Amino acid sequence: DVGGLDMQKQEIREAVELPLVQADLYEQIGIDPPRGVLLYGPPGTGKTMLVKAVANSTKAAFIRVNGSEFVHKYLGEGPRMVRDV
Amino acid sequence: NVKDLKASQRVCLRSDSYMLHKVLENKADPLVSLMMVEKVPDSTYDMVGG
Amino acid sequence: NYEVSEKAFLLTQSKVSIEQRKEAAEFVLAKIKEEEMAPYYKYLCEEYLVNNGQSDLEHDEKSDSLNEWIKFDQELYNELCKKNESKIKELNEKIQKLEEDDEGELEQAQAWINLGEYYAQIGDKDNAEKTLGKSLSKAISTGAKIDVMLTIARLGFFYNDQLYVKEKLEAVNSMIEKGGDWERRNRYKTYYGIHCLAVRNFKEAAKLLVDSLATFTSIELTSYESIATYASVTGLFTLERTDLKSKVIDSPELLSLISTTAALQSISSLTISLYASDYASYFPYLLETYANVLIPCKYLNRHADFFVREMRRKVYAQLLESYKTLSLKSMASAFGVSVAFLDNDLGKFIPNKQLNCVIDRVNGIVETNRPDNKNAQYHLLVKQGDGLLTKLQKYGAAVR
Amino acid sequence: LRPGRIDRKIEFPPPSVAARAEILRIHSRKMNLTRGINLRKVAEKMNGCSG
Amino acid sequence: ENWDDVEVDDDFTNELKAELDRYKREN
Repeated sequence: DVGGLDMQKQEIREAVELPLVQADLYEQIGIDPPRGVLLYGPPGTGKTMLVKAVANSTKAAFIRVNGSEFVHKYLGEGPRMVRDV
Repeated sequence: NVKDLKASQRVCLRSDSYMLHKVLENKADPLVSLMMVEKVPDSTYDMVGG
Repeated sequence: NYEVSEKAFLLTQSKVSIEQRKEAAEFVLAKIKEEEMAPYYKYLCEEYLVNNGQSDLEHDEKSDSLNEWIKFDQELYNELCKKNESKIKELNEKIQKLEEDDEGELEQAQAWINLGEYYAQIGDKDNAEKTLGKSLSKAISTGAKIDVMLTIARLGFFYNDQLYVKEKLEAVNSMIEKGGDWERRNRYKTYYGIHCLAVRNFKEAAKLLVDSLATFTSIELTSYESIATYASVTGLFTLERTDLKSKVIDSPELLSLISTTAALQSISSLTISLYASDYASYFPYLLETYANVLIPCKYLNRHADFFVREMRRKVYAQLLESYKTLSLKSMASAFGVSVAFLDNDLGKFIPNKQLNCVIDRVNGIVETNRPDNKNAQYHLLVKQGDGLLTKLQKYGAAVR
Repeated sequence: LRPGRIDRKIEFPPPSVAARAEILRIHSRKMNLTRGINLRKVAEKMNGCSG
Repeated sequence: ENWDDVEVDDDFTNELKAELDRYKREN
């Protein structure tokens, strides 16, 4: 439903679903796959609206957790979140 | 003995008495925090021209 | 220097097409005057007896090529000695100014690189291998090792060996780093399928030798017309008829060959006759392709007629599965073949376990069968009877 | 900047027709391409791209 | 390589041209 970014949104299935399905295409190219993903900008303007749209195209196990204070301010509950996640 | 104990070595210690039992392992593999030192990097002869 | 490599070999494998040998002969005498190579031009003449249609008159009377002299004589030494010992002592003199002053890590390595490559033009044995390793130890990167690899890679057309060429380069090729290197794919996949041509596996070469990533050839390894020829010849033997339209014509390399070089003749003959399942037209194109492809072929020319007789029936064997009841003389008379010779080749394929089908002669009722059953299902265990116990009772003598 | 604290300040060559094929002659090793790729001719159609 | 590989009867050349000439002369 959300269009207009399709020029920059070509990476939705290329940077997410493509390496999980076909892993031999990156070997037939020779460039590093889009592993690290960083997105900077105002949230809620369609930046985050695209994030919630990933689960629709995927329809699989999806984990969305916002770390802000999610790490503890005292010893040992922080390391709980550092590992096992 | 004290002659065979190298500096910064992982050993074993008792719970209540804290007595040293035996030397378990050696110095940890990772050094400091962020180590960018690289010998013979990925660039050998031709990577960036000019 | 790929032209020197191919013309020093192809002349041996051609017993037909005098015009084809002239290109493998007239292009030798012209280049040997420029080069320094005495012995490797003589080794070509050392193989004479027990051959067909050579270019020289010594023991036999033939010499059917237009160039009648392949012999090595002392007349080559006129222009040979000019650039032979002059450039060796000159380039080695620059090395004296290298190790003393220790200028750069390239100049010490590039010196022997300009030597080992030039030693191939001198035609020396130990100088093109042992002394070339001096620069191999100075440069540990895999990028500079290509010249060391290409020197041994071109020995396949020099010493004429399909075995020890990759054996000496096996440790050099593998190493550690592999990755997605493009130039390494053309070097490994080309020579890999060549070694399997004697074993006749052909399956591991279908996705490697037959399938070429580069549209144009690699020069010093093989030829553009040669790399496109082996894809059609071997591809029809391995890939089925369904994969013919999904792969061979799918690749753009074939579309460029159709509109340029029609001399192969296998694109409009073996491909169309197999796709249309027409044995009548497929028969006369066997010898026409055999003459212009398999005879000039530099690899499979050794074993040819037996390789053709196998694929000759396979075109008709697949068509047999389509029809249930067919007489002997109905469509076979229009195919342009004789009934007597048709049964002779098929009669010898019975001990090879290549016929489960129904073939009859005196009556002529010809049917098809189902090679998938519970007989060949159990045959896997019988074949492993003597092969599984070979090493079990061997080393169990002193140990265990 | 002193005579012998800092000896010379090296200046790099600006990009040009021959400087646009700089990385094209190296990175093309690990990257899959075809034989119809002319490193010098395709670089003539580019601009402001060297290293 | 079994005997079928080292056999090489070299009869494929003559038998192919002969059968093509026999069919054309039956017209």
